[PDB]
Amino acid sequence: LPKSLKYGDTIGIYSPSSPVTYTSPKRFERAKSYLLQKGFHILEGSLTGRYDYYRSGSIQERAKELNALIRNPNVSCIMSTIGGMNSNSLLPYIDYDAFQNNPKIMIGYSDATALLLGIYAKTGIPTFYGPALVPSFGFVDDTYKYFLETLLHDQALPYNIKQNWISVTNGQATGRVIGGNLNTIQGIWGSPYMPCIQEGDILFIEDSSKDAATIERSFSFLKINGVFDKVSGIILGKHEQFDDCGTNRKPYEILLEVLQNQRIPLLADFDCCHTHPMITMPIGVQVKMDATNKTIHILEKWKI
Amino acid sequence: MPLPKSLKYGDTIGIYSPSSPVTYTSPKRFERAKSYLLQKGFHILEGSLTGRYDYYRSGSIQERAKELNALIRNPNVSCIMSTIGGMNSNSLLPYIDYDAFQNNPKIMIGYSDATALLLGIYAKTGIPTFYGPALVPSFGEFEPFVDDTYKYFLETLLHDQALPYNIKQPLFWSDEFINAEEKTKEKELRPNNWISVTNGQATGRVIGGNLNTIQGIWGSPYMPCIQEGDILFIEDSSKDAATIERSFSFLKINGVFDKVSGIILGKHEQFDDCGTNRKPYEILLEVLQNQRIPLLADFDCCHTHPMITMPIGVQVKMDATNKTIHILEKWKI
Repeated sequence: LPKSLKYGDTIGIYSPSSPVTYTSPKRFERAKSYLLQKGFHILEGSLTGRYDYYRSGSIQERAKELNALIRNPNVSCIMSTIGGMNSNSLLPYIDYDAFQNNPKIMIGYSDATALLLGIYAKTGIPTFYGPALVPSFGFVDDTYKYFLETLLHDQALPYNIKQNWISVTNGQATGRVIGGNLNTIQGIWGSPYMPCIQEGDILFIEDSSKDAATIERSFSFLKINGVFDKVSGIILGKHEQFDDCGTNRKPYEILLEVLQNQRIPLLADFDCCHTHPMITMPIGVQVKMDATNKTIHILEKWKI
Repeated sequence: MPLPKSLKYGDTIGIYSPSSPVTYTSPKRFERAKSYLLQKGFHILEGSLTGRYDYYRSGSIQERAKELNALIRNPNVSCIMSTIGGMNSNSLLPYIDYDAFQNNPKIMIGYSDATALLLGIYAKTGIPTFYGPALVPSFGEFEPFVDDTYKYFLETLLHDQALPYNIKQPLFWSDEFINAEEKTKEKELRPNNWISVTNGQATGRVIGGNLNTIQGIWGSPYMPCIQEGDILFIEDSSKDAATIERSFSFLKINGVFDKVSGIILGKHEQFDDCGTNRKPYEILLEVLQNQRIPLLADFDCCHTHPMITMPIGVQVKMDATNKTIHILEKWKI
């Protein structure tokens, strides 16, 4: 397990995909200032302020940027500046051994899913769905409160993960939670960087800014892969800026069609991850979900 | 490897809409495309969802599976062709009558999202399927080089061919683009070239199709396992550099480039380079990190016109250096 975040710690930032520190410099300054005011140090990665159009730099440059943070014993938390699309490119080049030797808090969302799941797959260390620097800290106080509740404060177990969630299909499930951004999962599936989904797992999926056609494809991807024959429950995040194509059907309704009446507890409009504010939550740990009463509890420790 | 019977003049082509409802949204282009093939003497059997509308799709998952299965099970149908793709063909996969197909092999053809079904049917039955025309985009009125697409279609599906069979490079090709003021598309016609990105030769089973669509079936029983020596055929269209980098890295991290003997990359219609002035094959080269796999790019089996009809699941020799692709074994009887 990673060490708990402490006041005054150093948060390392890196840009594994979009060059947001170049394209949104004022929001970037605002976000740094917010965390600095709280007492944290910010170690800016080597691609901060650089621009290569749709990305911050080459595949090798981005892997170097992240590896420098992983190898630095003074960095306690590694946070993406933002996602994008291209984090999966780094996966073959990350120093998993250095991470496993000195586990730290790896946090982000959306495209960062590729790294969160990849590090967990390679090392067994829980990683965290939670804020990215520029979108989340660039309302902010609520996001920060949750960040601290999960990463810094001691928590008695079970740890209730709180947030208008929807009881789509009633029931309860207990198992290891696995998932993240579903579109991003389709860029790592089948590889050594995707943890194997196992019987009894609780599936966490979210997407944002997509359309009904795209999400049907993604849900059917899971179905034809047998995922719904294995998982004990499903937690579906809110889908901000969803384009329903005129159908009037919500994402969960499309999922229900794909499931063809298979009775799996399903809690939807969960507050992760493209929402403001957002929950900070570990992946790869035991959870109990209650879809009927709209609760989620973490059942084992996720930090030291 | 069991094989479909060759297409014959006067055969019945069944059409189905596994995703976008083009027969409802563009009825005129649909009728012109249908007319093109009727005038060639083919019969066109319209699937049950012809003329139906369900927003981004033609009908429910179950309705679409029923539509396709009726064609598969009909002994009068020799060839099954998608009206168009979209995004949602993979939904049908659990529900297709693979047993009926296996025992009455027929020609299954299309492209883009239809990749899900072409690869699924090959995976489950071992019968070659065909990356080639879809009714409305390929034979619709104002599509360019239609007679060349049709000639390629007959060459692969109807005519007997001596082996090895050379897949001839078209002399000319076209893309299409539409501005904000005009209501119909502009088409840019140009001399063709295939690109020897990385010299060499490779012989193996050709497997692939639309890369974006492959990410909707990967890991499932409907994706054929890529084996040592395979030739990877990949195309995408209308994407941006970020999207294709993700797709190429997806293959890389899956070890695909540690397995395949060669790569055939289709043209990328209306690629958005994000201001980089980089071509898709250059992004692929970065991902490959100097692993020097023979690589032939700008192959005409994609969204540009004309379109070659290519069997999937058969042995091919690709010569990237001399820009040739030969099919080495029979794909129809």
